[PDB]
Amino acid sequence: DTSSLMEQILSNDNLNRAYLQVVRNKGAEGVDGMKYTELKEYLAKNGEIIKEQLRIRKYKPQPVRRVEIPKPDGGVRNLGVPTVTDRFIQQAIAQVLTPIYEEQFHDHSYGFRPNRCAQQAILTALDMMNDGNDWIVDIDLEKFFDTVNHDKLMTIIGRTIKDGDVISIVRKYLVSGIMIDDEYEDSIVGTPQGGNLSPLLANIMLNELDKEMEKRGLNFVRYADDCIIMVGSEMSANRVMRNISRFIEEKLGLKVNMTKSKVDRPRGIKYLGFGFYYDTSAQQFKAKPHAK
Amino acid sequence: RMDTSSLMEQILSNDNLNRAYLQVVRNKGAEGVDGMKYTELKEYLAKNGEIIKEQLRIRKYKPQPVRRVEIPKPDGGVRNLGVPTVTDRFIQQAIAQVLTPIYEEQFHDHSYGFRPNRCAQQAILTALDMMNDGNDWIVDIDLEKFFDTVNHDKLMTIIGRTIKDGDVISIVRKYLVSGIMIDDEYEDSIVGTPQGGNLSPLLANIMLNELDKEMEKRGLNFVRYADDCIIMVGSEMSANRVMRNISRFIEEKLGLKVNMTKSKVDRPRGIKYLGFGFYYDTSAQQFKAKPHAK
Ligand SMILES: [K+]
Ligand SMILES: [K+]
Repeated sequence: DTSSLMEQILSNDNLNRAYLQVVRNKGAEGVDGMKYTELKEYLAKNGEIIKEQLRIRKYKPQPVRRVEIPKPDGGVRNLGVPTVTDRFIQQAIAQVLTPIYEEQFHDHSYGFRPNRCAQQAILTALDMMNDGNDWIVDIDLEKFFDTVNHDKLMTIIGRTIKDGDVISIVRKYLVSGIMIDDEYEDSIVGTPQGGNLSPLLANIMLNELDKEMEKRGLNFVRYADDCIIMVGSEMSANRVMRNISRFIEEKLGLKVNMTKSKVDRPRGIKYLGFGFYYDTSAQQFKAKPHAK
Repeated sequence: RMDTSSLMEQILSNDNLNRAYLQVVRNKGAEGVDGMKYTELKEYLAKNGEIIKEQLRIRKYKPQPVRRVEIPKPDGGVRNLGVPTVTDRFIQQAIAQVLTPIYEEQFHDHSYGFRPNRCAQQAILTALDMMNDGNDWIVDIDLEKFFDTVNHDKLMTIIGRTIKDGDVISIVRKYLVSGIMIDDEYEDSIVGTPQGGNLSPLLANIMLNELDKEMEKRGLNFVRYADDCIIMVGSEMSANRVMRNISRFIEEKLGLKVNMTKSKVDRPRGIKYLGFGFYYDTSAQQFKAKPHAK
């Protein structure tokens, strides 16, 4: 029964934990200019007003603040920073939804999940490669929150979450522009900015991909919207590339960049900041940070 | 549940030995001093497996010395490995398969090295949370290499508190003398199967678990990966106190060796740990980590 989750989200126990986490996470200000050091006093004054607005679906998230971060290669990393109030509410929601979805998620999904990290994905993939599955299908997706259809995503979420008050606020956060901090691509470890709820939502939809791959008996790892599939031959890899790309676009409504997607051997793959090499003493593929 | 006074027969069971064989073949690796390739182990065991089992039962099995192997590091320089023969990797794995589940239930949640489903990045994440809670004076004790310095009697005494099977104690001690060691390629940010590590890292964790318990008793915030520990403290004064107290415990109680010149108290930006450095992200107002220059 998921029809009455809002009061769990709004319980004093859950909100106190969310507050403490958000202040621990610090982070830049959102569009309202409020610093994380101001949240305590703000909630002392306005917390009951905010809870009331959420209960009646009259709370309006602020748009995320768009920040551009220079990349080492001359590109730009885009971040969407929620206000600290919205980080708090997002964290409160995620604390309740995370345990629900942890029961559904696949063991080879590693991104933005409790006690999981990029290095675990790498080690799982290496074990598959060293078992002979060293033709890699590297499907490149356009940014999840730039391309996902909100109606499709909310429909998937609603298969589990029956509480319409929670559905309503989650949709409003999609509209506000929440997104995935991709600094892990540069081998960075640490708290993502603006990531209390968006990565979970992406994992809910991409769990459908995990289930399709599992139905096909495929060897894969996934970290948010970045998946690699380990296959035993070039011919099979090309078939997998075609079949899974079609599934992603047709069933999930996401966009595959076919130019950036490729079939290659491990030495050609860059994944989660790592490259791969064959250790000729161990007789094993291994991984290490790729040049940036 | 197994009986810790009667573990040798569990180690030597068909099921355990088949699993150990499978894992050693999956791990591949270089040959030891006998020149035996991992693909030759099965035929060797078809002929000699029952002989080896019987030798182990009477404490007459003789481990071969590890082979010293020098290989390139990806970024320059050389890494030195001590490679057991594939037979010894097999027996080591068979022992470890029985000891690991016992010790996994004793170990501390902030120990991350050479343990199932754990990795260096988890240690980094835990440390970053401690740093960002204000514990940004880092006690960085540098230990000389564990297997170059550990006192065998002290180690076997600790093991024997749990493992009451004298035949297991006997073979573990012989593997110490054979030169088993810890592949340190994680220091270069490498992820993948270590060489020569089926038993040695577990033994190091058994001893260093004594340190973890002491640090936990003292309420300290730490992470540890094999013999590489950092401790996160709230002030320089407290860090100097922790440095003094914990270094003394390591040397006096565990008999390990601190390197005076390389142990220090520093802030995160001066720490290199498991291939990572630490930095202050000005936008996030937080410490984060990324691979340090190699
Ligand atoms: K990919
Ligand atoms: K250290």
